Amino acid sequence: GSHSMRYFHTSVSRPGRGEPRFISVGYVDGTQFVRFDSDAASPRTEPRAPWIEQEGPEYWDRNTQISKTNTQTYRESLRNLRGYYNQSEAGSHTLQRMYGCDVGPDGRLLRGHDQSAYDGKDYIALNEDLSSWTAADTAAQITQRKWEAARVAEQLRAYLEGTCVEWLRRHLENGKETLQRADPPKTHVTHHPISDHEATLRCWALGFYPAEITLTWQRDGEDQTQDTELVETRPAGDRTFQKWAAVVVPSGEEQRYTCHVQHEGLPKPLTLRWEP
Amino acid sequence: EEIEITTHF
Amino acid sequence: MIQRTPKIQVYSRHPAENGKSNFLNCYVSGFHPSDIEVDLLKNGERIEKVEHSDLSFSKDWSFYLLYYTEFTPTEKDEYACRVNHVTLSQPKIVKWDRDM
Repeated sequence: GSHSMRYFHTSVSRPGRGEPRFISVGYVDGTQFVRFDSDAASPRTEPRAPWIEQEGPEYWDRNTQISKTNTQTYRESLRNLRGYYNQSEAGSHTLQRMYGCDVGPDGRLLRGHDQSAYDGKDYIALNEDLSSWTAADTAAQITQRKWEAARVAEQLRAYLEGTCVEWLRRHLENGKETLQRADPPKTHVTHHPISDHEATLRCWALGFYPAEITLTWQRDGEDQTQDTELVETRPAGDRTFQKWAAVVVPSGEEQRYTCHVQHEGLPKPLTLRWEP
Repeated sequence: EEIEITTHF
Repeated sequence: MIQRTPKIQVYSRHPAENGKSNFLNCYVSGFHPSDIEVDLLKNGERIEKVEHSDLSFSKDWSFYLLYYTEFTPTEKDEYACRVNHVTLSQPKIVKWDRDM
């Protein structure tokens, strides 16, 4: 299928409690493979998936130096942002950035990403052209002018079209037995009486990878989107994910309801019913 | 590999 | 500023079978800011040495964490997750229910 590398940067100021924590985590699709945390006793880029451990010391030293430098960079950026919004040195604030690349089944660049947010609100984003910016407000326009003067978009374009894709392809090969393996959901329907008048039918998808899935109920072949309770896809802790969808049905009408499942690991889409 | 950003916000 | 209160799900890694060791998960998501306090409870008391995932975030910038610990479900033992966040005036307790 298609694949992505993405890095997720979070920096959080905490006045009176030291300097802002910086954490970077790296993902290929739904699999975390590295972390860096300035609050670790000995901050270092560390492996978080088995396939990355074979990288040599040069990889770990170089990514650690980048993160130690980004740490100071994001701390100075937080000071600048506080000024751009006329905020007090009193409060805590958050700077988030995500960047990386998507490739298709042929390993070819689909698109690149570089987006930032301040206090949970979108702040500035590299456009899909990897050459121009979208700023959310007059503060982000200051950043945009600064990044235009320093040719940041050109640096990002070179990284995203080169380094990023080259390393994503490398990771996909080194971890092909997991990263390029789709695990299908194990599916079943349970029945939970509510009253004499109705019961819950719950359609389960367990143990699947990656997290992308479609899970719906139909009544007489008509989608029940508005009447379905659909929990967020949730991690099991063994790399796989879980999800369920539930509908409330009148007693005796259970056979009018069908659960439909689509996922990359399935030979074909599934249709399930309550089997009493 | 990560990218190194040296220009501040 | 604008803040977001956490979603909470409590569930097992594997299908619950009484007397069989398993893992108890508490998944908190959708929250901002990132500071959050999460406890796993066994019969109302705090389980020690709970582990958790590295802080990351979703496309909408909201944070998510997975807290987890080994546990052996039984018919009588009650399990739960207790969450506190700046958006909450009181800690939120969500009981583990093997049907969800």
